Amino acid sequence: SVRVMQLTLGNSTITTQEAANSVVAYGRWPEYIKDSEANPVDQPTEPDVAACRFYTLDTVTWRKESRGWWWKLPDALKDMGLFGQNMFYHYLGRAGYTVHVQCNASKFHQGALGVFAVPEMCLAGDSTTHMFTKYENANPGEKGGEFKGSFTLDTNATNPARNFCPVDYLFGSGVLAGNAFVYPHQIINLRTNNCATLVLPYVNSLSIDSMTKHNNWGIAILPLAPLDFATESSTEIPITLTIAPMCCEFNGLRNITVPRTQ
Amino acid sequence: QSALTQPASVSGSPGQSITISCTGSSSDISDYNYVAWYQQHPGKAPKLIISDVSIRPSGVSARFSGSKSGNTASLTISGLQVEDEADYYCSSYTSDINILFGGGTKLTVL
Amino acid sequence: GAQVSSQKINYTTINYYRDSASNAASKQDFAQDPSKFTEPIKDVLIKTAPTLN
Amino acid sequence: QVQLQQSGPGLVKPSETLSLTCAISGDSVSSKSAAWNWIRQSPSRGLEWLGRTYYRSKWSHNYAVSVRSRVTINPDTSKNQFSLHLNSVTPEDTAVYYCTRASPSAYTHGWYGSYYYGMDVWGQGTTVTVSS
Amino acid sequence: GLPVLNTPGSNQYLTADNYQSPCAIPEFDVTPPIDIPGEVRNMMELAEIDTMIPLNLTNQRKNTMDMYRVELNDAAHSDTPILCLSLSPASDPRLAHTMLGEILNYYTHWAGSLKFTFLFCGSMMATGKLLVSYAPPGAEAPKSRKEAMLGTHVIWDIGLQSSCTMVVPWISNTTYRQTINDSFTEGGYISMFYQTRVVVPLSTPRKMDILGFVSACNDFSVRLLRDTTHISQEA
Amino acid sequence: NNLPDTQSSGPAHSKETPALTAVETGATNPLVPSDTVQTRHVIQKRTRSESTVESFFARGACVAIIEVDNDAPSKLFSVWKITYKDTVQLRRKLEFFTYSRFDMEFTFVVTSNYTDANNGHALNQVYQIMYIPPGAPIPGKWNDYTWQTSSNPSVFYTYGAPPARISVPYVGIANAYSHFYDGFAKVPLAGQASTEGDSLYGAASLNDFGSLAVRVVNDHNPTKLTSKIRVYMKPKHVRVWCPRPPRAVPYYGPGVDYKDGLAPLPGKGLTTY
Ligand SMILES: CCCCCCCCCCCCCCCC(=O)O
Repeated sequence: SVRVMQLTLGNSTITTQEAANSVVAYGRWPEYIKDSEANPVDQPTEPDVAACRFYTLDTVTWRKESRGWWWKLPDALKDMGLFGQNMFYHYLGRAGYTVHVQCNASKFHQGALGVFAVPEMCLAGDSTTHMFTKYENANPGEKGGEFKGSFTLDTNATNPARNFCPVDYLFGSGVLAGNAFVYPHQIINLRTNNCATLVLPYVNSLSIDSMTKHNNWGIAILPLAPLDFATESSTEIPITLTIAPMCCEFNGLRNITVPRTQ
Repeated sequence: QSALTQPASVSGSPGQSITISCTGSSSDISDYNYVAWYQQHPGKAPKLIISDVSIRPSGVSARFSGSKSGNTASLTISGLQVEDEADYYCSSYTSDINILFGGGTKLTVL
Repeated sequence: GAQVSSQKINYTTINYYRDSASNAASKQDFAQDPSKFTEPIKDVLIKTAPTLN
Repeated sequence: QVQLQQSGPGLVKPSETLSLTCAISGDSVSSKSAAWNWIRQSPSRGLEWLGRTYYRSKWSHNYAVSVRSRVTINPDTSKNQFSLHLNSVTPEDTAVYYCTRASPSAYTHGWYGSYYYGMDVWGQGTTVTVSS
Repeated sequence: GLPVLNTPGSNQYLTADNYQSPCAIPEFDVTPPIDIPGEVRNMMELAEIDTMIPLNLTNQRKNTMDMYRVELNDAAHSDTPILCLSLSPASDPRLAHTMLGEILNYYTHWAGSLKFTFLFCGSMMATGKLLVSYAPPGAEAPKSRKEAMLGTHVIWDIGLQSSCTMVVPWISNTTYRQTINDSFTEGGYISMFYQTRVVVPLSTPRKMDILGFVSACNDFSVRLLRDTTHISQEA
Repeated sequence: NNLPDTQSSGPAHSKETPALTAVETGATNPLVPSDTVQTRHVIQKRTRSESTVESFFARGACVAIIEVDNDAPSKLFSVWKITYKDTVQLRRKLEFFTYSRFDMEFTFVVTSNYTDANNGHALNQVYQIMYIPPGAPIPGKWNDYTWQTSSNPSVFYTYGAPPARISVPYVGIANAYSHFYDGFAKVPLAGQASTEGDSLYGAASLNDFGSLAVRVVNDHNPTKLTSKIRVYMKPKHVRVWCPRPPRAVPYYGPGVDYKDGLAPLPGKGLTTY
């Protein structure tokens, strides 16, 4: 029944036997651009399976007092082979995404996690000056970041960090976390299931945009019920994440770009 | 701290045209046109010349004028004369309720 | 070129300015559908086409 | 037309308290369309801003972040004067000081009101010295 | 046939009128639209969604992530209540801050049915039964299983499926309600009680957590608009 | 627009249980009263007309307050930057959604008052308003040559007459308005220390919609007068495509920053009705 599924591409292979049903955002399936809604005029390119394959990200540890994690797209995939190479040569780009979270545990464990997907996911700063955050810290790459349990202002006016300071129960933007279930979501309970799956189309006010400047989709993870186990000493379990885009195309080829980093 | 930048010094001859620029970080100039200019003379208190980029108060000659937005504000002078020699400073007002001044420009003749 | 409609006994309406933004409002729509969870329609057999262009 | 005047001690010793008062002639301190600022100039550092105060249906204050806790400015309605107070005096305080006026720019709003870019009237400049 | 003669009450400005007006940019060019997901056309499409509830609300948990959770234990049986709520979405602090209450604060009248859901976050080996009750007004507030079991109630069994739902019917003496905590339009009470003690074997944590959700139904309606009090006008 | 009616149902006995489900799929069970309790035949007549977005936005609200004077020589003219972010009443409602599309309407109100009638009395007044698209020159004086308005639309209002009213179409350069933008206008490249590529987070286009200018036409009276102007706004023909949860803390700047008001929920017992 719905308890079993298969998804695997590109010379890898994994075992899965307890997935719940799938999710589609607003019931729309990704598609290419139609001739009646274009805006450029040059002939695009379509790598096809050269970029549409699963990629594996870094692993993290879940602890008792952990707060949460957050990532940005398509920033995280800038360094994955041909997709990253094309993302820098062409001026414009367009693509959807697919997500899959992996987590397993025993029967005597208990806990719960939430998955949320947010378009145009803005975040608050940490200083009096308005909108003073810097580029290099808002695009850290694959590692992502984590939420904080309290708000604190900086004092090093001479060498400000110019970084974020999200709060978990404010969702990082001054709104209640419980009301976030209006977004597409899935819930993982260690007693019933062991993975999650989602489908994400391209959402924006334009048919295509610059990938280096604007991020369409954001992802956040928040524990709802703390992890517990009869072991009185300590306990940790891993989390791994996978992503795969679909329907890629680009326009505006020129010399290569090389962004500044610190 | 972001601080405004000015050229060290400039000089010329009467009847020519002169240009000066003040530039700094984005947080100081890139927000709006909150820019003003001041002038000083040896032993004299500073005097206002231009406010709000291009608005000339009463008693200011049409020779002194300059304007731009973004990361730099330019001041341009026409019909240069000896008495035009002076010290020049750029200023700005930020959203953090603070006022900043540049490093200054030094032009003096004995 | 008048148009008539019920107040819920009819009423009358006239447009004077030949620009859409200058026109008044209307209340003519009630469509609604909240189902936004899942859809099965995906597959169509293209390569089995008996016709070519 | 409207003209300012400066007064107060010109010499200071380390660890003392320094206070200055500036006088307004031809205008009212309670003016609802004006503001008053304090500035100091030194060759080693150039121009820099300290603080200001104004009255809009109530008294209010604004101070620079770097010296916020060390500075205090108070008005005087009877004298049509406003006074400065500075503590923890040190040798670096040796510099010129002015009292000035600000006029309103024209873009309005933000926090309801208007913006005061800079200044138009300047005092003669009163010197303060720290020695011993 | 009316050059200079009298006219009735006119020349006033009313903020809810509807008239034609001239256009200041004639012969303008308009960008065409496109299709985008999520086109919304009625607000009730938002009330039919589940949402979390801050039940705990104690001084040591309010304004913290811990206030969304409740604790259960495997002690012996007792008839004491676990928690209580009053049906007053627009005035009760535990509901006024949800999406449903936030929308209702902009309206003055409402009517319809409501749904409540609960979720169990314990381990697989845990077992037990629970009871939920709803009692219309007009008498002493129930505080024991015997008094609650007379009114509407449902029996919930924990198993392979951990979620259950309870429905609040529309019973009222008026066609609408006031939303401002009035005695003449009270909505009733809600409660939960133990049915049997919880069973746990060895080598297992002895504490469990439970969560709740609230949602509207398909017959809900609202019929008058107003302003909110969460932030105010000034003179 | 009708609503569904309620049909009768009797008792039941089976293990067909629609009251059990799983929320992990992110779906809601569409339950109804008749599936769990006995019901009588009833016919509904209520409707959802007052819930549409068009009726939700069919109200005018204040946006800005402006001040100006009239004197011989204290400011004789003023400018305001067009934006809906300066007030919270309409901003909170608009932030319910991500993207929007609508036409817009305008209205103006004028007021005036004396400072002192000791010097004399003055005649009626006339006020001027002009619209400045982006890139146009800015007036430098109350009597500048720029007030000729050979191409820029302008409006004249007489004191004591009823308020003016204006309508405009959608003027976006994209396919819709955007209330959020998670990105930057510039990209910093190598070989650039501080001054290049530095831009603010969430920045919009180079220039959004320009500004407005105001002045009085009548020559100076021998005494000073004061006047104010207020603006009201009214959308129509609205559309939206994505929802969001509402704000819950005081606003601070155009962005989502916050530094105060972080304790809106009071205390209460767990077993109190
Ligand atoms: C180069 C940057 C491109 C940015 C995309 C263009 C859309 C943003 C510019 C207009 C600013 C929008 C201001 C709010 C709109 C409104 O609600 O009136």
